Amino acid sequence: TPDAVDKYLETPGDENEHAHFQKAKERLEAKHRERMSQVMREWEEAERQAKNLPKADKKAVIQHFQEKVESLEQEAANERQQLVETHMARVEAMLNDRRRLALENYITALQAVPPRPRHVFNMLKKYVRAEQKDRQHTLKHFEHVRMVDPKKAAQIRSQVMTHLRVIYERMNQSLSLLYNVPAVAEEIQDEVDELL
Amino acid sequence: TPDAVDKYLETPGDENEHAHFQKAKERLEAKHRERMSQVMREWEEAERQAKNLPKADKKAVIQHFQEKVESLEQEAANERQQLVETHMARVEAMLNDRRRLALENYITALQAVPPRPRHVFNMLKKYVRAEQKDRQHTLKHFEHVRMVDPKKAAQIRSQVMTHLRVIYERMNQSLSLLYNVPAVAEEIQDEVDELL
Repeated sequence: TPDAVDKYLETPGDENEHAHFQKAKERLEAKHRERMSQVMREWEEAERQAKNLPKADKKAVIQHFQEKVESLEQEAANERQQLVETHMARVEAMLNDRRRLALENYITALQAVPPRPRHVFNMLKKYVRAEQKDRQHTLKHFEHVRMVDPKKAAQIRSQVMTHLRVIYERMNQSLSLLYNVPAVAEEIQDEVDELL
Repeated sequence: TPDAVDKYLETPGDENEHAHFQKAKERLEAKHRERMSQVMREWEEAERQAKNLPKADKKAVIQHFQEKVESLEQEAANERQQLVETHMARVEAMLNDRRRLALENYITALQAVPPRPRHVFNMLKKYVRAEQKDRQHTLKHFEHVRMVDPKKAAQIRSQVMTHLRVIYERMNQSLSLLYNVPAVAEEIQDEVDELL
């Protein structure tokens, strides 16, 4: 019952996550090797048997396993891609809260009446950092559309490239925040471009 | 000059192989991360700059990097698939010699005038084993057509599924060899089916 994928998909948010993901891929792959060998041994028994038969039957037999194999190897390719895509999403969620928490701070510092320039930066590097870690991870996801099957792969790529463009704009929007507090801007500026 | 892929492709047959392959994937991936970050940092500088410009320019800029990224991530996906496919071939070569050497023996034993049944099996398990290890590895290759891009992926699958069918027939042909020496067949038979 609790299938490798079923389990993973049912125990989310996890703090240990990465473990689940590896335990997941490692456990699914194992089982796969099982069924795969079960079908391959099976295929032989079928050949040796039907051997003293017509080309029509021998051949037809081969067209059975050839197809049962293509059938499982596919479902298998999908279960994996199921794991990756879920995981990939759960990390995104994490990285996103981090992006959020750093910004709620950068805004916190930005608003202090005696705008301690030194602080703005402190809280901003943490924002720009997270944003960057997200930038990076979104890319990792893009590249993980390797098994590219339907147009789902092209659809995802578009969803990835799309969020990738947001990440940027939303940071530049966050950076435009300095203009409203035209002061800390100078003490921070030249330093800002350095991080960039 | 000696590109990660260039090097790998130029130092074959290797006995250490696996090392080359890992050193290869590890070194290509590293460099990739480099160019990728170079383009991502670059993209920002371009945004912050062109920011105080029209939607036409800002947007167009984004259409530059969006495309330069898709451009590199692809070439990158191809260089990798280049490594895998080469490696995958070189292993096949290896496993194939093993398939050969075991058969030259199984035939050697099969031909001894005083057909020592006990030996035929000894040399045959080694054949059927190799053949099986090949069976397995061909499958690993099939599943490694994950990045599926053009119809190259479908073309390869067909080449894989094709060799997969040969592996079988050629073993059953090798097994049919027992019939010509109708003797060792009985002492070996029931035992034969057990390995199967």
